Amino acid sequence: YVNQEELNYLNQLKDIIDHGVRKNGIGTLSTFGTQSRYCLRDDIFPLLTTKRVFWRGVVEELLWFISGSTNAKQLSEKNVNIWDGNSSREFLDSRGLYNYEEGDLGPVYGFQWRHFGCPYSSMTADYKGKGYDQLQQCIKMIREEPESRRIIMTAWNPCDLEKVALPPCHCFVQFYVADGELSCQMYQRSADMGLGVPFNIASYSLLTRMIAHITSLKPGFFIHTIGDAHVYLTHVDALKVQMERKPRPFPKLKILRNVENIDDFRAEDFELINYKPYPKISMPMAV
Amino acid sequence: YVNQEELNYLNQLKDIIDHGVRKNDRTGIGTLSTFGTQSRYCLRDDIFPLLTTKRVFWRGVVEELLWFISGSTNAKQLSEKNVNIWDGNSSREFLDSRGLYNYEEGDLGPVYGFQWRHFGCPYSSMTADYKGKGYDQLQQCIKMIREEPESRRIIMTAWNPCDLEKVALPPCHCFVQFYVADGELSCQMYQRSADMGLGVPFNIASYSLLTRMIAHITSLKPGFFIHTIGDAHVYLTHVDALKVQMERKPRPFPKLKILRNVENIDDFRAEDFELINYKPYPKISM
Ligand SMILES: *[C@H]1C/C(=N\O)NC(=O)N1[C@H]1C[C@H](O)[C@@H](COP(=O)(O)O)O1
Ligand SMILES: *[C@H]1C/C(=N\O)NC(=O)N1[C@H]1C[C@H](O)[C@@H](COP(=O)(O)O)O1
Repeated sequence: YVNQEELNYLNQLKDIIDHGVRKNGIGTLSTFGTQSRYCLRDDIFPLLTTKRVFWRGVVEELLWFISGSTNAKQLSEKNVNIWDGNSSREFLDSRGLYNYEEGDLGPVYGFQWRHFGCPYSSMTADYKGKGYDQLQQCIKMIREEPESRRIIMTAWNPCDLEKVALPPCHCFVQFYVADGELSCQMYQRSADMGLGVPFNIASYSLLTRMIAHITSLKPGFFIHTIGDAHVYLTHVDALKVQMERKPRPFPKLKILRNVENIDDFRAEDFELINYKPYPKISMPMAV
Repeated sequence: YVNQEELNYLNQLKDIIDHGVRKNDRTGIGTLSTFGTQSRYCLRDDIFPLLTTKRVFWRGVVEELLWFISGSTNAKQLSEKNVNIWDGNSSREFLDSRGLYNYEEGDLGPVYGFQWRHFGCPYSSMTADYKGKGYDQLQQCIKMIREEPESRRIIMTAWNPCDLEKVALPPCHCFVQFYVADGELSCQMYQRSADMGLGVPFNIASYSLLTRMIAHITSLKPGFFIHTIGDAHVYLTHVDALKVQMERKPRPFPKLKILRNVENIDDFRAEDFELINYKPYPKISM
């Protein structure tokens, strides 16, 4: 067996490492404009196998996004620390966000998805009923106008850029319905191919499965489009090791309950079948 | 001589026509469709991707883009330059069908130009004074290209869900990112909905021209235009005409020369652009 989708990812890593352009004083190798397709049919789920992906973090982060939260403490208290570095006192101060409490990411993903256009005050404020709920509107359009070419969720509001700890990387999403199947395309302005991309593929494939479930559709495809696709120079050796590994079949993902609505999912609803990755890679310095 | 980038476009037409999904659509005409495509067009050596297997309305590309840049949403300003491409979506009849009863004819609502130059400003009408209002994304992108060319955040969006009830037609070409490496400016545009027959050739030219303009004013060389599409479709009414086009071996693209030094994006004029050796096959109307 050969996992063509994962091999394609490894081939894109190889193209960046061997032929990418240096961009900086910390350095990357970079290319601009890539696209990959991941088949979600038969419940196959594109969780990469050549290096273990932090699946628990994928699930918890996505449920947190869906809830509309921008409070990284809520995620950290669930033992997922991936947003703690971008919401520390030191990082916030470095962005000039001196009045934000630690944990306040500003109006990032969850807020844009559920409350677009609402003025942001802080992560603890009530936003219920405020702003444009793009996530619910997309679900509505999938069900009411599946032919639509306008089923869009944006995370990009230039008016909010001064208020965010980090501008959203995964910033534009479109859904599509054909032949009883739901597909999703996500546009990512900036992608760390080594650490971010595998996690991000899983996040949006999971979102697609969740929405397909509550819209009574079968899963189609996840299409990942990238602007600046890059690898950090310090990671090149670890990625060279990873590229020598043989991808295994992807796992399957099952949803174990008839879930009521997009806000009703729980971590325990998701079963990953036969996920057998290689271990995470750590390369000691030698020079 | 053969043109590989145009051959790729023709191959995409063939795949949609032979294998696309039949969709009903907003217009009621019906389409063959695929979801998720990407193509790259090289802008090096002044080569300019104006398709050759049919004539593209170049004068309309230029005038429409200068109009976008100005921030205008008044289709009468284009129509008065004998560019009628937005007249159908801004007639009294169409505006009334969208519930836009108080718009004067010509008012497209807060579409491309308004979003590029005035994002977030409440829209009233096409004739209101928006000078200095909203977020000038176009000028901010140019500033970032000049001052922080390595940035991974050089973005212009045309999508504001809060404005969707005010527009005649929601923007099709709706997200743009710029990128600088090795002294070359590239641009990727995301198009949620692409009429492969009529729209796409025009849209490729529009964003390639914008990339050339911005490279020129920032003293960069042009790199690539990357076109990413959501719903790429062919209207059933277009299939026969597109079958004529797919039988043609594309010719090499023209070159585009910019004829004077221009320092600000708002300073370009139509006569600054010279299209060299554009040699299209006989026109195909749809
Ligand atoms: C941004 C965040 C993400 N998911 O939330 N995925 C990513 O891969 N990233 C990476 C891209 C880049 O290396 C860095 C963001 O820095 P810039 O804002 O300068 O692009 O994080
Ligand atoms: C929208 C406008 C454009 N340039 O201005 N390019 C395009 O190709 N279009 C096409 C896409 C589609 O056929 C139609 C818009 O209808 P929807 O809003 O229903 O997608 O125009």
